[PDB]
Parts: sequence; structure tokens; C-alpha cells
Amino acid sequence: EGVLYVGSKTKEGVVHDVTTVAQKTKEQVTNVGGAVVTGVTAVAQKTVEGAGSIAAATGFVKKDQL
Amino acid sequence: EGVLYVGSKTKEGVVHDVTTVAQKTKEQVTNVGGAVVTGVTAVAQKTVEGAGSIAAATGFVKKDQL
Amino acid sequence: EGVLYVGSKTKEGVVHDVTTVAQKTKEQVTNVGGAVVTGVTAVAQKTVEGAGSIAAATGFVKKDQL
Repeated sequence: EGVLYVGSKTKEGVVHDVTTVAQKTKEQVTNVGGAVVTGVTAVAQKTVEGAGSIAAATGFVKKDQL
Repeated sequence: EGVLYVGSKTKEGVVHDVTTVAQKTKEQVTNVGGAVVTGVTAVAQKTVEGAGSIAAATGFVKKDQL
Repeated sequence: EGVLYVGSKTKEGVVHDVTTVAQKTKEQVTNVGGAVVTGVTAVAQKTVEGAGSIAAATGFVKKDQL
């Protein structure tokens, strides 16, 4: 029982080529108690295991009341 | 029982070529207690396992009352 | 029982070529307690397993009252 890798090439959970070019003459960002994401975000993961778990949150406003 | 990889090339959960070009002369962003995502977001994952789990949330406003 | 990969090339859960060009002269974004997504979002996943789970939410406003 299990996994057997015999002479194998595996890419799992990969973000491996991202090219970005940005040209802005004038920019303004105003944020009051919130999430603002202007930049590049690259997240690679193989396994996440749990009850009520958040994985790879880029822009996230969690205001919960249980 | 299990998995056998004999001389195999596998790409699973991959985001591997993304090209972006952006040209803006003037920009403004105003955000009050919310999520605003202007940038590139690349998320690769193989496995997520759990009850009530969020995976790969880019713009997310969770205001829950259980 | 299980899986056998003998000399196989498999791409599963992949987002591997996305090209974007954007030209804006003037832009404004106003957001009050909500989700606004202007940028590129690429999400690749192989497996998600759970009761009441959200996978790959790009623009999401969850205001629940259980």
C-alpha cells in the first residue's frame, strides 16, 4: 500500500512561470479597514487538511460572529 | 493498493505560464471595508480536505453570523 | 486496486497558458463592503473534499445567517 514513483517526472502544486509588466503614470489607493491587493501573488501548495481551514487567501475580509 | 507511476510525466495542480501587460495612465481605487484585487493571482494546489474549508479565495468578504 | 501510470503524460487540474493585454487611459473603482476583482486570477486544483466547502472563489460575498 502507498505510492511508487519509478522514473517519473511529477510537477504537483506548482506555479512556475508568470511574467508581468505594468506601466502606470499616476495611481492612488485609499483603504479604510479593508484588503487591497495590487501586486503579484503566487501560491503553491501540495496538501492542506483541516476542518474550517482557509488556504491561499489573497484578498480576504473575514468579519465573523459565531 | 495505491498508485504506481512507471516512467510517467504528470502535471497536476499547475498554473505554469501566465503573461500580463498593463498600461494605465491614471488610476484610483477607493475601498471601505471590502476586498479589491487589481493584481495577478496564481494559486496551484493538489489536495484540500476538510469540512467547511475555503481554498483559493482571491476576493472574498465573509461576514457570517452562525 | 488503485491507479497505474505506465509511460503516460497527464495534465490534470492545469491552467498553463493565459496572455492578457490591458490599456486603460483613466480608471476609478469604488467599493463599500464588497468584492471587486479587476486583475487576472488563475486557480488550478486536483482534489477538494469536504462537506460545505468552497473551492476557487474569485469574487465572493458570503453574508450568511445559519
